[PDB]
Amino acid sequence: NSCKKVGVEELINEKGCDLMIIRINRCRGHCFSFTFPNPLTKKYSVHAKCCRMVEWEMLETELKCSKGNRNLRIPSATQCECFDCLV
Amino acid sequence: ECEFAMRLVPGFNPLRQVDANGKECRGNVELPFCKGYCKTSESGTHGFPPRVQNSKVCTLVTTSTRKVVLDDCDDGADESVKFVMVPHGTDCECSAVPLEQ
Repeated sequence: NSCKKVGVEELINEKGCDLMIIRINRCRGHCFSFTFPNPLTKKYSVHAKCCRMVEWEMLETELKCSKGNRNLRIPSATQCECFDCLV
Repeated sequence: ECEFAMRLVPGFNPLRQVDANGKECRGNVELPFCKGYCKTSESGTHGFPPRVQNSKVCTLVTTSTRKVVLDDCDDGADESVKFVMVPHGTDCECSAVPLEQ
């Protein structure tokens, strides 16, 4: 189990607005999981971990467009961990 | 990345099936069992939904179906409870389909 925080530079290059570089965080990694076809329930019996961000921070900004500046919102990770995929 | 094995599950060690008239057939049933560490990720994104999940679990690659017979049967049991239909394959892959249902 290894779920790590990874920094991401992201370029916004939309026609009309000023380019803008945004530095955020995402979670990436490998967690354990197993699954078998339960025919008694006729469904998949799943017991799975997934690399997810437990806590995050919103990241707002102004995109300087020629026809009206916009306000953008992005989540950025603060703690990455192997947790339930469905929660 | 993933791993395949035929295993015995609590409910199927052994499996019991009861018909009308109360006649029961029991018997162990091996199940295809996929397990491993899939590469997963969660990232913040613009707009809605604000989050993106590359979530994946080790799932069986279904290539056929197996009809397993329960041996230990009560006298005069119906045939419908003497068999079980199980999806069967040979390899496991990282897939998100089990999470959907």
